[PDB]
Amino acid sequence: MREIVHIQAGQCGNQIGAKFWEVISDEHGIDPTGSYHGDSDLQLERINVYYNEATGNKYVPRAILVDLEPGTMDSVRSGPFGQIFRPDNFVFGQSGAGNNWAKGHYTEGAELVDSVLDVVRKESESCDCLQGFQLTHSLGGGTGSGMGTLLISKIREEYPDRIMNTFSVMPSPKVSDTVVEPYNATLSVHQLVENTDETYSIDNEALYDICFRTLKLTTPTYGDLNHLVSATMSGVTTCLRFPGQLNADLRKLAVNMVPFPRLHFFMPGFAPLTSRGSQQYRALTVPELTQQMFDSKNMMAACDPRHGRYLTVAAIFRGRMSMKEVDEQMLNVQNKNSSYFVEWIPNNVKTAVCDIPPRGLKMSATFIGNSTAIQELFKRISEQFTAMFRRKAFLHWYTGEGMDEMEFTEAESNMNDLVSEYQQYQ
Amino acid sequence: MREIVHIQAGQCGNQIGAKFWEVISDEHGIDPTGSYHGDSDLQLERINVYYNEATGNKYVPRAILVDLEPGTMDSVRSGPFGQIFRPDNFVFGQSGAGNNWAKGHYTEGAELVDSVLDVVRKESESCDCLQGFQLTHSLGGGTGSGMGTLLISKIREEYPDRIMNTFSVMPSPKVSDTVVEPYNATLSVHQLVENTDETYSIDNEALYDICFRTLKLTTPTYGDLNHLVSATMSGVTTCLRFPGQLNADLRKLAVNMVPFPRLHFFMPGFAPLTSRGSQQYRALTVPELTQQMFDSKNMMAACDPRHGRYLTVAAIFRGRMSMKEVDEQMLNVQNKNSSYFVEWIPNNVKTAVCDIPPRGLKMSATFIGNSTAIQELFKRISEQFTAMFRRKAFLHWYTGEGMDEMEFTEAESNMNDLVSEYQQYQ
Amino acid sequence: MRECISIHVGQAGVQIGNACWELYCLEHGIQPDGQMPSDDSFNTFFSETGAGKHVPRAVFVDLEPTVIDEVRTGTYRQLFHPEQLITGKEDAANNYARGHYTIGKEIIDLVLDRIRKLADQCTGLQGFLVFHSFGGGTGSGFTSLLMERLSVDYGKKSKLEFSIYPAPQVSTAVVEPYNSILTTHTTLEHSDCAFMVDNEAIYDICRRNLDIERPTYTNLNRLISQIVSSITASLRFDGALNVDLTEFQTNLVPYPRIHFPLATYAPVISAEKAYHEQLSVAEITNACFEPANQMVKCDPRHGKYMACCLLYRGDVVPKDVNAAIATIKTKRSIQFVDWCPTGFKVGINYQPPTVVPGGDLAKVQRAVCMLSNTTAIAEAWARLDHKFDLMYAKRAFVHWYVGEGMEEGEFSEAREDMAALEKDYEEVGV
Amino acid sequence: MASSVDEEALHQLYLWVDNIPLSRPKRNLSRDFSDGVLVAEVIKFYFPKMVEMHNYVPANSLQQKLSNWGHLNRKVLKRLNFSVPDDVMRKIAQCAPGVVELVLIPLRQRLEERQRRRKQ
Ligand SMILES: CC(=O)O[C@H]1C(=O)[C@@]2(C)[C@H]([C@H](OC(=O)c3ccccc3)[C@]3(O)C[C@H](OC(=O)[C@H](O)[C@@H](NC(=O)c4ccccc4)c4ccccc4)C(C)=C1C3(C)C)[C@]1(OC(C)=O)CO[C@@H]1C[C@@H]2O
Ligand SMILES: CC(=O)O[C@H]1C(=O)[C@@]2(C)[C@H]([C@H](OC(=O)c3ccccc3)[C@]3(O)C[C@H](OC(=O)[C@H](O)[C@@H](NC(=O)c4ccccc4)c4ccccc4)C(C)=C1C3(C)C)[C@]1(OC(C)=O)CO[C@@H]1C[C@@H]2O
Ligand SMILES: Nc1nc2c(ncn2[C@@H]2O[C@H](COP(=O)(O)OP(=O)(O)OP(=O)(O)O)[C@@H](O)[C@H]2O)c(=O)[nH]1
Ligand SMILES: Nc1nc2c(ncn2[C@@H]2O[C@H](COP(=O)(O)OP(=O)(O)O)[C@@H](O)[C@H]2O)c(=O)[nH]1
Ligand SMILES: Nc1nc2c(ncn2[C@@H]2O[C@H](COP(=O)(O)OP(=O)(O)O)[C@@H](O)[C@H]2O)c(=O)[nH]1
Ligand SMILES: [Mg+2]
Repeated sequence: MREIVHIQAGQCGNQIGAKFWEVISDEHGIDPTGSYHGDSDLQLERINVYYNEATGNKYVPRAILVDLEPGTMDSVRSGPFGQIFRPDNFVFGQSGAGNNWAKGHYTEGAELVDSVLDVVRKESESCDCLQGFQLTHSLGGGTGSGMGTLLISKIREEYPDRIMNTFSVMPSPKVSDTVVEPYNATLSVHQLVENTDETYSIDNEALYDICFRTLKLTTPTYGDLNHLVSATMSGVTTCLRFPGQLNADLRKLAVNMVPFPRLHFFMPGFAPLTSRGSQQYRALTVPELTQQMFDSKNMMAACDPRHGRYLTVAAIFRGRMSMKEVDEQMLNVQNKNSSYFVEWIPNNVKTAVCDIPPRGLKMSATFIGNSTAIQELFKRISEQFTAMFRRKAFLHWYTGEGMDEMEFTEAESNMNDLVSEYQQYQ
Repeated sequence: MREIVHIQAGQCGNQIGAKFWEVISDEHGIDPTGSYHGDSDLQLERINVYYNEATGNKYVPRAILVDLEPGTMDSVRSGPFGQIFRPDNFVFGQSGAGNNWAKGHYTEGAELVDSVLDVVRKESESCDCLQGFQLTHSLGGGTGSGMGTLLISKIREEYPDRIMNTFSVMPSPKVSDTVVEPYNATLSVHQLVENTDETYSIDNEALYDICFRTLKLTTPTYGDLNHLVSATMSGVTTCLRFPGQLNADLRKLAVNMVPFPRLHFFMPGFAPLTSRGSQQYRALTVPELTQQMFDSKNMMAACDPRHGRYLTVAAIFRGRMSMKEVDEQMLNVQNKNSSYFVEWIPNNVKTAVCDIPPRGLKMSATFIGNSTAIQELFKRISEQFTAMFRRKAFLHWYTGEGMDEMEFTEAESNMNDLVSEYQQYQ
Repeated sequence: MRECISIHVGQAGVQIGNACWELYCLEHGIQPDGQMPSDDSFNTFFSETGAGKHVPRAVFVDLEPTVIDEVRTGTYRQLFHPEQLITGKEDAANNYARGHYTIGKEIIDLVLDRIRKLADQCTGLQGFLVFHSFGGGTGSGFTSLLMERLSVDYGKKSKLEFSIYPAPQVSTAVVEPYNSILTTHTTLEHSDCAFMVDNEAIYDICRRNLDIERPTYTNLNRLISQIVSSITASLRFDGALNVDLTEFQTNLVPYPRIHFPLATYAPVISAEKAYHEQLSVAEITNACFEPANQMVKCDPRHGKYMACCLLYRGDVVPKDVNAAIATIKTKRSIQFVDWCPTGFKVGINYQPPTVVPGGDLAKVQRAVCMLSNTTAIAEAWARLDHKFDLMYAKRAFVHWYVGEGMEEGEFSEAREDMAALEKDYEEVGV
Repeated sequence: MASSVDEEALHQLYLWVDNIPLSRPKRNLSRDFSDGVLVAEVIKFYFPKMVEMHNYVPANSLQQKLSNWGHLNRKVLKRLNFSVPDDVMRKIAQCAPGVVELVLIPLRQRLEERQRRRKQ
């Protein structure tokens, strides 16, 4: 029943996916050993969406862990929930990609794509009614951006009709940790736009901005950014794992949220968000959730929505609430801020409400937005690419892998084409 | 059968009308919950005049409570008889008028006039044979004087033939509690003269004079002034709710009491009035009621009748009495004091007698008088207006509401015209 | 005798069914288990077996299981025939395209199979009461596929249409007008009398009349159920003037294409408010024509009445009905078309309204059901047509409809048809 | 020929509406026309048929004012081939001086246009 098959690519992808697995195992009440320990039967009916039923009433997640290094596999298996995973889905090479997209897409990951495909196919045939694939990866470096796009293309080729949603942490200028990120991002979005039905753009800088300027953490580590990602990870698929008054699965979002086929790079967000010493004072009412939700500080990318127009926004609310105030805020936001939403398309909001709130939360709101302002990251990536493209650096480490100049040129042309379409409707 | 529809405007109006409702509920023997508890059937035949018959033999008064603040509604509903009223006739705004006539007549009360009209119309269609509207309000401030005149004009426009009697407590120099009263009074009487068929002028100072110099109360509160008003409130409509030898309803008074159409601001009064320790000694005979009745101390305005001439006086007596002494006092008063009554109109008195006296009273007398001396309050209001008109104070708080100077000028001109007509026949 | 088969399509249809049958079991006195503790008043809606069990003649069809298998868990899990409540595997994705060609294709054949096995015990089948929502993918596509085959297999039988219609301001999906426009061919060609439901207008109703600040859709349902039961009141209970379901629709319909009447219910009033009013026949008659009581956000004072039907129930005397309608024709603010100086159809039933114990509606000795066609309702479509232009002008979301097997020009036929309907409802007003 | 509008045209227009017999009491025009129901009464004199007065209800809340004016835009103004934006309509409904008069000026001209037209 609407089974969803997860794939992890790169160290970023597999660690954030592992923490997502931890979060939704707590939501479904799954013991670290894999046994069920939840309180209500509501955690139990839609276990088949993320986990496989096995002997002893223990449940194994439908995740395929893919990497080119064994060290990340070693860390994840030794992590808090390493034991719950399938030993077979730990499919990995030995030599790393070295943050080389060409390595992952032609040499290093091409040999392991056969060993990942035979696992993803068995996972899919284990499903009763497959709905799609949620894939976690990073546009930075050559592992997540490199092999991730290749296997995404393969699964899209053999699964042409299933939903393809990807959550992509993507490079940024001021919190860049690797020199050669823009090549990787340009060569990755080239395949992401053509193949993926859904892509969530996540930028690390805005995660940092959330954890300082909203969460007031003095030392928010990398796991806290993983937590911020996993919150929306769990939120976007809430409707098809739990009952709610307005059920909106992934394709419910899709039919409402992407006006033209290529305009599918979106803006995630989550509410509520407070510091430790300020949650005691906050009124968690739904209107306040809304005023927090469309704030430019709550978002997870540097693209400020005030520099563009929203095409479609998705607000999947959660908890035991009525909904007239839901409609009134969703119309007030787009009425008083009608200059920030495309007036030519009147009702830019998709509303979904779930009946069971997250554990420890009385209510929650998950933000998904289509704004023309998201081109801020794309054109900046293209500009940084040009600053390292126009007269030939670092290309020997790609062309040595069989990579060629004209494909780089087409990738840049496609970035320019994308930013053109997203500026067209602004 | 001669149904009469009541409207309350302003805090003064709705509280004095509420105490009137209490008084006549006791007279008709109506339980605080609305059920009937009277002793004789005489209280029961003309219940339709003031109350609506409902299920369970309980009776709801035909009153429309209008205000611009919810606090007065809160007090009246929590008052002694708050529960008997209709929840629907509590029609009210949130922001007050701030004692601004322009606010009530243009901005604050204009939005609520639609919500009062749909209630007054349903109340009128609920009636079998409507006779008129008795409206309680205050000339002071901007709520009672402001919206009261507007809705009076509206009901006069759509009910052109019904009797329009208003009881108006009006500002005074020495017991003034608000700075901007004269503007309100001048802008209110402008509509009162043109629209109302009947207006009873009530002045607070003479109510105080009654409660000290006749009732000998050491601490007569505001509710005691409300009681003094409600006594004549109940008296003026006695004839069409109870049998009597001389039946004189509102239009019976009207045809006898206002010689020219605009000379309809009148002088209320009530007898007997004693202190607690002096009622034990008083002989309540009708001649003594008369000698008390035309006393300048018994009246409820500062206008001393010895400074003018009576045009018409109405003495609606009540109780099991014969009437030859009634005629003999009503002729002796106008014969021995013929210098205080217009000799050019010979019989200035209208006599009405009711058969059932008020509860606890063997007899009672209600005073209604048309004296040219009532211009004392009008010309004094005009003079105080001029002291704050001739060179422009406080007008920014009216002109900011769309109010204009020339309308103030016409209002003052109309006050002068009125005082001219009332001095003409003196 | 006098049986009616109720169809419930989409989440809105199945849940409004859950509320309707909740009302019906109470008013006819059936336990949630289907038994009768202790007249054939139930034969109109419920079938009887040998063991003394009342089995409803209803189908719950949803292309997704969540709401229906929630019904399989609720208090009415045993009331219904389990395999007459049909569930699909893939949701409709708020898309008319898949619901009309792709996903409903494999399930409709079972739906008509169950409809046939519901028809074959109905000896006096009167008509069909299908419930759905315009904006929903299932309620659009599957209903569009279903009335097509019902109109050729049960062409003679009347098909009443109770549909939930989008608000001028309140909306839950951006694709709702797309789903709504392709539904218009079904109501025009394969429906006999359609009843349109607006959520925002009835939101205002419950805000003002019921005094409840925070109702759910369940409160909406526990009044749509009353409106449908009041429409079916004459078929199930005795009355001085019982209106047949065919008599009803003959009185509504002036022309075969003009069959879209508004609905209002009176007295919609809270329990605290029922006490202080006598609640006469006249005021419930006057309250129905008040634009603040309309079920659809359109001003009747903006339009002209063609047919008026007074469906009273409870302790109402027809003389009071005549006295009320004399006043109704007395005022000029309610101007009827020059078609109907007779104006009013009167229907009186002896059963007082049945109150839901968990409901927000008061217990009143009298209830009236107002159903009227008017030209003012075209405004409820006069914003939807301009709305549909505002999306179709770029081909806003058509690649999904194109990708699921819809012809691109079907949108062109759709807005041509709505324009034809809008014109048709304007010439008759002269 | 005056290229622009002078202060005298306002007075001319003020007097003309009084010249028509309109079933209205003594009050300023700039606050009555704001309601909207007066405009259709004005046009009743010219063509009683097109005016229904079974469609707009007199109130004095801005919500009903704008709701009536919007209706009027698409049922009277459209017949006169006359179109106005909502930004303007807001101001008319606010009893804005000058704004509704800017529509009163061409309204009568359009009416006389319809008069001259040989309609069968
Ligand atoms: C005592 C109290 O009220 O504290 C709350 C809490 O509400 C706060 C402090 C929580 C707290 O979260 C954090 O401190 C945090 C730190 C870094 C990154 C993200 C969160 C909380 O830890 C988080 C936790 O939230 C949950 O349990 C949700 O179900 C959440 N799951 C997790 O956060 C989680 C934590 C550890 C392991 C697995 C899951 C979730 C959210 C969306 C979708 C699915 C699950 C709650 C209620 C609290 C604490 C404990 C302090 C917040 O978290 C969430 C996700 O709601 C941070 O801002 C929100 C709201 C509050 O301020
Ligand atoms: C023991 C005794 O004889 O006392 C009498 C009484 O006659 C006196 C003291 C009463 C008394 O009134 C007052 O004390 C009073 C105080 C402030 C303002 C007005 C009155 C009495 O309270 C008032 C009351 O009058 C009535 O009941 C009338 O029906 C009156 N209704 C009310 O006063 C009333 C009081 C409470 C609640 C509801 C109504 C009425 C008058 C005209 C039209 C309709 C109704 C009576 C006979 C008395 C007492 C009890 C002391 C007087 O009242 C009236 C209105 O007749 C004050 O002067 C008169 C005559 C007497 O002096
Ligand atoms: N009045 C009312 N309308 C409802 C209710 N439930 C759903 N709706 C309407 O249904 C519309 C959207 O349709 P959906 O919620 O998707 O339900 P559906 O018909 O099954 O469509 P799909 O989910 O795509 O299969 C909303 O715009 C609502 O107006 C309800 O309980 N009451
Ligand atoms: N938000 C987030 N970003 C990370 C995390 N870990 C690393 N990053 C950054 O994301 C980028 C992704 O590149 P990387 O995954 O190392 O390339 P790969 O090895 O080829 O997959 C790196 O440059 C890191 O700076 C994390 O846990 N959260
Ligand atoms: N006789 C009498 N006068 C009152 C009473 N309450 C207030 N007043 C006076 O009457 C005046 C009326 O003004 P007010 O009603 O407050 O203005 P509004 O709020 O605009 O209606 C006030 O200035 C008070 O001083 C009362 O109970 N009886
Ligand atoms: Mg559905």
